[PDB]
Amino acid sequence: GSVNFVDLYVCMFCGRGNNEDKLLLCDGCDDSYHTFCLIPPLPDVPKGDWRCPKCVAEE
Amino acid sequence: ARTKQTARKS
Ligand SMILES: [Zn+2]
Ligand SMILES: [Zn+2]
Repeated sequence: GSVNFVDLYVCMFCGRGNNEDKLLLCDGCDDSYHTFCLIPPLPDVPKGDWRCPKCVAEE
Repeated sequence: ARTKQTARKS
């Protein structure tokens, strides 16, 4: 949406001045999750379809 | 995956 509200995406507690580059936002529950903080057994920056363990859990 | 790096257009 608007880039003005892009800084509101920071990992739960974690995410300040850190790995923010590898930071993901899961469409639907999309506030924040670092690829190694809480993601599938796959911690990498994905290059395909992204969704968190919980959202993939109910499709 | 959408990242902080991508989302922003600098
Ligand atoms: Zn984190
Ligand atoms: Zn999700």
